[PDB]
Amino acid sequence: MDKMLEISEEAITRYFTTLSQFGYKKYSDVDKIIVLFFMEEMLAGEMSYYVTQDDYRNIVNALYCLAGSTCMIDFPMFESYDTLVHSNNRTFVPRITEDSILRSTED
Amino acid sequence: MDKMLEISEEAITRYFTTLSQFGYKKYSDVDKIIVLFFMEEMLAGEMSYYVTQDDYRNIVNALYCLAGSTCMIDFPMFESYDTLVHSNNRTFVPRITEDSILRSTED
Amino acid sequence: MHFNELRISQDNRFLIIDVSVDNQDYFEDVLLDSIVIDTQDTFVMNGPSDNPLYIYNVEDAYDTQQMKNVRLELNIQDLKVSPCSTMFFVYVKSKGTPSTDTPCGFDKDQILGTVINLQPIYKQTLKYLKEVECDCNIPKGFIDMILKLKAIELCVRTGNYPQAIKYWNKFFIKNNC
Amino acid sequence: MHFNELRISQDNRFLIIDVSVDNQDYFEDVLLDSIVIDTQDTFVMNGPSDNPLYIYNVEDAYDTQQMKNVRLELNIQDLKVSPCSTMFFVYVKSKGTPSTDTPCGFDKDQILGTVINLQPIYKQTLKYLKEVECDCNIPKGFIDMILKLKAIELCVRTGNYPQAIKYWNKFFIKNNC
Amino acid sequence: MHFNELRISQDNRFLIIDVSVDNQDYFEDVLLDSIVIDTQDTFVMNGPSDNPLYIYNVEDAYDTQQMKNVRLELNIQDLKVSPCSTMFFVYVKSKGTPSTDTPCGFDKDQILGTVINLQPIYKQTLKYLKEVECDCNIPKGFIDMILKLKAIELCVRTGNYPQAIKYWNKFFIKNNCKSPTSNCGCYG
Amino acid sequence: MHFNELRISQDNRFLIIDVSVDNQDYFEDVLLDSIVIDTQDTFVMNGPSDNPLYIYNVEDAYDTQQMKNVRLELNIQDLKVSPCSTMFFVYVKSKGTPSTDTPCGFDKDQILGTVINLQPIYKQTLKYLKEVECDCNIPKGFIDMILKLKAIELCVRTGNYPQAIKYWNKFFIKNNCKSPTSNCGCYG
Amino acid sequence: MFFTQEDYRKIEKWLLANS
Amino acid sequence: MFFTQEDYRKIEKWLLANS
Amino acid sequence: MFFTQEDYRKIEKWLLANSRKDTDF
Amino acid sequence: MVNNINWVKLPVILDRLLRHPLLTDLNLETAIQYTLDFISAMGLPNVYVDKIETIDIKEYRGELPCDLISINQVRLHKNGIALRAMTDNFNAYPTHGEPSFKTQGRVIFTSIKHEKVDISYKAIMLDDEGLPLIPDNPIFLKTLELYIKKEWFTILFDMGKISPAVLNNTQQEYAFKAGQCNNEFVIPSVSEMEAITNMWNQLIPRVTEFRRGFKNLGDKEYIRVH
Amino acid sequence: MTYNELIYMVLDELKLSSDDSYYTPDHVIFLLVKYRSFLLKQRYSDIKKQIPDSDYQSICLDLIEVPAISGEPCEGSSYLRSKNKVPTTMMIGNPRVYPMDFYQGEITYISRDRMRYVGYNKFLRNIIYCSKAPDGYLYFKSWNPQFLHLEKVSFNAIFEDAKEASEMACPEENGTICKLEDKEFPIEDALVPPLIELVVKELRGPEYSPKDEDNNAKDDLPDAR
Repeated sequence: MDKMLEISEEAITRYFTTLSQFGYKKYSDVDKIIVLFFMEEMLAGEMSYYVTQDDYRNIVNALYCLAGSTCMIDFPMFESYDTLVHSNNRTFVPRITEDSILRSTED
Repeated sequence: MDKMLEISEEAITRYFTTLSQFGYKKYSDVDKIIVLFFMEEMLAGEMSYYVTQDDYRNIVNALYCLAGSTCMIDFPMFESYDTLVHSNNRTFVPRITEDSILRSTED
Repeated sequence: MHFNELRISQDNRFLIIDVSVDNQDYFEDVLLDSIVIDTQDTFVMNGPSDNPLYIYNVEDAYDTQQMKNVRLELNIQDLKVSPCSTMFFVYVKSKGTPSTDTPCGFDKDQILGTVINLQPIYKQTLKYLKEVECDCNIPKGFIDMILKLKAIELCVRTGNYPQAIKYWNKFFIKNNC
Repeated sequence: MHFNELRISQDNRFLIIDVSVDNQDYFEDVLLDSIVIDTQDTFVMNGPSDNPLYIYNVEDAYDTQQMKNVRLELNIQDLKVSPCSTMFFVYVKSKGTPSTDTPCGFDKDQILGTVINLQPIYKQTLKYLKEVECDCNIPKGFIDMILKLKAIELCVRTGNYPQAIKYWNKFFIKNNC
Repeated sequence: MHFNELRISQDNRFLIIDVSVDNQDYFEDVLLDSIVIDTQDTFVMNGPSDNPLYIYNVEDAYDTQQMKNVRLELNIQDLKVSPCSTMFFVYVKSKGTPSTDTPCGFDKDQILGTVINLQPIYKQTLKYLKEVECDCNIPKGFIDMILKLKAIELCVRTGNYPQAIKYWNKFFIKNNCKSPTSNCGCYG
Repeated sequence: MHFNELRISQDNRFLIIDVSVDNQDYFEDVLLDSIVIDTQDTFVMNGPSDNPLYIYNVEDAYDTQQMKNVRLELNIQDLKVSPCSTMFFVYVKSKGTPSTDTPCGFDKDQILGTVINLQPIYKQTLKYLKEVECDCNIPKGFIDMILKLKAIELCVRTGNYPQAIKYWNKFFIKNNCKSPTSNCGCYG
Repeated sequence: MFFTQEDYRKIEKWLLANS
Repeated sequence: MFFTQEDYRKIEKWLLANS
Repeated sequence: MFFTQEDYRKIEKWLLANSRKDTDF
Repeated sequence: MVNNINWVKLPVILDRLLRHPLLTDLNLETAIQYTLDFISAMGLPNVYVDKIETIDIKEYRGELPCDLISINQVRLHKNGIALRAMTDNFNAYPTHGEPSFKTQGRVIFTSIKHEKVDISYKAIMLDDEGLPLIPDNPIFLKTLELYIKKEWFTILFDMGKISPAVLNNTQQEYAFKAGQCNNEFVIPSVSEMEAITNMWNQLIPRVTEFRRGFKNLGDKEYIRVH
Repeated sequence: MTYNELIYMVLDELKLSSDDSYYTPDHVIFLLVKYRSFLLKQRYSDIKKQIPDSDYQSICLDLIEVPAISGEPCEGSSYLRSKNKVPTTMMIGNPRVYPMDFYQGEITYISRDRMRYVGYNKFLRNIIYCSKAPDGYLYFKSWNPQFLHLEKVSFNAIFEDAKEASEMACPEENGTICKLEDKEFPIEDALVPPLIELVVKELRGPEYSPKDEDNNAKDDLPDAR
């Protein structure tokens, strides 16, 4: 992936920063961290050859339950240029005021 | 429109001015603001091509429920010279004390 | 442009429209184009709606100063609308281009004039006065009617015609004349 | 590369894709390769999934600047998917090698464009506005729908497409258009 | 002699004046002498003040129906006064003698007409407009704004101009509006 | 004349500008004069400031469609400003005269376009994203972030640039991001 | 200014009528 | 709306700018 | 009845859906 | 209840409390807490808003509305038959009757797998701000005033800033007005006594108004003449 | 009355008129400000009484968003706090932070210990809570993200040190009063004679006491020098 590594490293650095500032962090969130880096080592090891694309879908959709669950884990950002409603930059260029048998025309 | 833009900008500037003076504004009015600029972006975007005149009537009459609802949104003013009862500036100009077969006459 | 008179005739049978173009030296090229009548059901913000009540074209009547003044007397019963409970909206348009020395803001091609029948309001006021004659007490409904009329006037003068329609339909719709 | 237009046609019968390659002086060697359509059921993170909805190869259509611009109008009913309740994912790929003077980050061979039908959202907004016209109260479901749409927009713009699928399936799946 | 069109343009630029002599057949020899524009701050009980805001002698023009009808479109920025927080008094002076046998009281050489900008007042009234809808409560703000405007109206139409300024200063002197954009806008 | 592509690259390296004159047949004689890049700290109400961040005269190049379309890809490190805590104002000056009969308001020699980095704002909004799921509670943080961004948006599209900086300084001046790695990375 | 569907229908019909 | 004739001239004029 | 560039953009965007190029016959 | 529950905003109580110079450090923040405490301690059912809201049962479990405080009834949507309290200790647990329900948190445990159930519940009337909205009954208002005064004086007495006699008087007055307020909201009106009368006199007793939504509880029992 | 009137009443009753006096007006300001709090505690801590408006002062604060501990993601939600350190209020009156309108707003001044735990009640999630941290600053806390837009507040209370709170008053209509002596002293007129006689008794004895008045590398006080 190269990104599960980043998410896990960020998560545990936040974990130990919290344990440095305070002396406690919820074990319900340590559980999320344990699941997270267990998955990271699972997918970056000798057991990644058992994964189909259906398994990949399920693994990703199960990992995003951990996304905003705690402050250690964040929603990843990917490099995206899309949106639900796109912009239309097409231009209208008719030919000498012409039209077809039913409708207009352009170049 | 060019006016929904003005109403929305005024509304949110009043919103953040209130959040600057006080540290609170009713969420029942934040709801009105959310509806207002959602409509503004709806009508000034790619989804304005689905609007009939009946839909326009309904949208306008639903937006004017928000008019005096809160202090952020005001009643818009348009450039008008009418009234319910108009003035009659017509002048009476009879012709050499004449009348028709039943009634008076003028020029 | 402007309205000379704009009222429903006293016999509740005609809707009188009398339009003229303003007399300034820089509106000689400006004429009158058309008259479009709308009601509280078909009214829309952006200009006259589609499927209006009554469209009129001025070229048809005349065969150039004649086209700078227009008068109409529309039999309301021919329009298939109630003269008692209808709010006519009269748009007028100018088929012209004013001079280049026009002051800013005066080059407005369209105008609008709202019309209601004042007879039912007069009768309602007479009823309330007759009730006032008994025991010299002002009904609260009478003050309510006065202030609701003032609200509709403010809505008309500020250009907020839809809320005026809501007030008219909700408060003054049931009228006897 | 980039998208010229990417929408479902207003008649809810075609899915319009219009792709072009960017016009910089260092993308002359870059062309278009293929168009792969995926839905919310078959979508995967690492590129187009196996068994996609619709695979298109650009060489077949043309017989070199022609291959730098491609337009499609796919009849959605031929794709055997619902135009109302489907989230198409449109991948495009470039069969080319940009120049050596390409600035860092601009040599991205693949792009992605998410498509939804906006008609059901429009109708839902109209219903909620009609309910608002009664007693001038904003339904909480209307604010919920607005903010859920904003959540899906943020998920799309940040590249987190699976949680957008969860939100779409859970909140906007039942749509009438 | 009477006023045809007396208003401030809704774009807050022009104080529009359009005065014309009556069309009756005793008002031939009477012409228009001058037009004096005066404000609430420089008002005097009788006639225009000795320090007016603007003077316009009609006879400094073509020298007859052009004299009998006059129109001014003064830019308010040039006058250096606020279009909205100002109340103008337009005095029109006549030049000539009405021929005899006219009923007395019609041969008034001078008229006065007061001008105010009602747009800020309508802005202020729209705030309390919605109180009319709600029942069980008196629309106190709506009633108050109606009475405030009607006070200036009646005090003007009765000739009680001093109390008209007292009410104007008390109520509407602090009126605010968008000043006109000196660079004109494109529209039509 | 209009903007074709106005953005900051998501790798936080390049302020991308792509401006081109309108293709209508009155805009032949009008060319591009210069491009002036200005920041929130050096903004002036009218026209570019006398101390801009970057100036680019178009005519210092080949001397016609090359003039009518211009593209810049400025490295933000060279400008010595933060890609994320900065709001850029791109002024484009035209050189020429549009031939007559064009509708007025289209012959605007100058345009302005504001640029911000939305990636830190999306990072901040993703924190409150999950509040949308939970019912029985208002998603107050999500709503607050939406309104914060929409404020800068509307204040930009209305021309209210000063209040746009006030909101920018209040909300998003403390935005943080990973600075671009000067040594380019291997990928494709 | 705002256009509805009917406005576009009128504009396109009138364009085609004179072409 | 109620389009005037001159408005249709305006629309065709602006469309043929890109002639 | 003045039209801005944006209104003309909406007109172009509506008309483009109806017209097609030489290749599309 | 004889009188009607006309709603007024919470600072109506602060208008009245702050008449006392010793209660001038009270706030809306304190009034909210003590008002909710008073509302619960009195337990008057006329102060709550009656609502009906349908939900789905996935498998012996259903999601409960957000504003729910107490349930009047639960019934099946398709039949209308009401549900009773669940006495079973292994409801949806299998091994190797009539419908009932049980509610603890945001979850309602029914004995049915997949059906829609209608819940008639009571909530709090809220303000334009998300705050409690209190009756304007001057008996209710005086009793809530005396409740807050009693709590404030109890704190100040724990400090020793009030005399014991002053607290004793406050407690006596609050107790009497609490009893009076209890009787005000509970004693039936004339229409409620007609319903109670039609419930009381049956030659043929009616003992199955739980099955319906107690719709026919106050219906008069007619005997034909023979 | 102003600081000047009280200071010079004390100085004149002590007759400390000459510029060559051991006890300057600074001693008088210090003693007056301390005896004011002494008297205000003795009067209004035994049992609860009405506090007059004279004992109160409005200090005038600018708020800034600060992290809970540092800029870390998991260090908790941020607070607003006053830019400058705030005086300690005495626990006898009606402390109140208000948003430039005393008759409006609901910002609650509570204890440090209480503010660790506030807002959990669902109907109390929109109340802004205030307390002076041991840092010396006034911290603000709320569960409503809107509170972080708050820019300015006024804090009206019986502050424990009148000088500190007088240095931080809001601007008057005319403008700021640079000299503390020209400002108003925060005490009721009924407690002014007690305060004056306590300060005069404090400084009467020391006024006439001897000094180590010879410069001889020696302590000269045992000899009443």
